[PDB]
Amino acid sequence: HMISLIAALAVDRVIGMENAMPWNLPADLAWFKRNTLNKPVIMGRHTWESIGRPLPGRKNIILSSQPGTDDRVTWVKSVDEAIAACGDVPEIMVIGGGRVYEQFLPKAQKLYLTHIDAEVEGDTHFPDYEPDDWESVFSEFHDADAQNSHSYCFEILERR
Ligand SMILES: NC(=O)c1ccc[n+]([C@@H]2O[C@H](COP(=O)([O-])OP(=O)(O)OC[C@H]3O[C@@H](n4cnc5c(N)ncnc54)[C@H](OP(=O)(O)O)[C@@H]3O)[C@@H](O)[C@H]2O)c1
Ligand SMILES: Nc1nc(=O)c2nc(CNc3ccc(C(=O)N[C@@H](CCC(=O)O)C(=O)O)cc3)cnc2[nH]1
Repeated sequence: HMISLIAALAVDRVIGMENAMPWNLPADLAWFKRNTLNKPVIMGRHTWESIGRPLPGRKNIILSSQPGTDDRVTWVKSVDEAIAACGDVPEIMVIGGGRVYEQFLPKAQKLYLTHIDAEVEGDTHFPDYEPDDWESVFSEFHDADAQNSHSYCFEILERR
């Protein structure tokens, strides 16, 4: 009934390098937690492998073209199967990675983005979300501090 993408972006909207995350910002991941819990989460098979354990309290739906390899989650073969597998919920969280984010952006009505002031070379990037289609409805800047080496910004965008 409603799809959101939730993603932490560095410069160039880098989200993934060597299939990891080199921007140790704990308030950046504590932001993922306030926004994803009790909502179903959709992710691609690579993002599933990097969490290594379902997100608790939540239907975990993992897109892959091949049979599943973990009974603790729900395996689906298409974007529409992934959505249906989430049930009748007010909001579905799409949590990556690159390929899954791109497929779900046209279906999304909300984006929850952390922008981190960090240079990381990056093979994988968040999809280009046109400003004409998205409106910033929340935005809070934070300088680097004791826990965060990087300056960062939590943002919430709603589809126009
Ligand atoms: N910073 C962030 O916000 C964020 C979010 C998550 C992860 N990441 C990074 O993003 C990268 C991962 O993204 P990725 O693109 O590498 O892999 P992914 O998007 O996590 O999932 C890729 C895999 O999902 C499956 N898949 C996706 N769409 C499908 C579809 N429509 N039908 C069937 N199967 C489908 C395929 O698995 P098969 O090959 O089995 O078909 C595909 O190989 C990593 O670098 C990760 O660290 C960052
Ligand atoms: N805002 C935001 N920040 C992120 O770091 C992020 N990461 C992903 C995909 N990658 C990951 C990697 C690790 C964990 C993770 O370990 N989180 C656990 C514990 C809570 C925490 O560590 O913050 C979880 O319960 O989801 C989640 C997503 C998707 N959306 C995001 N969104």
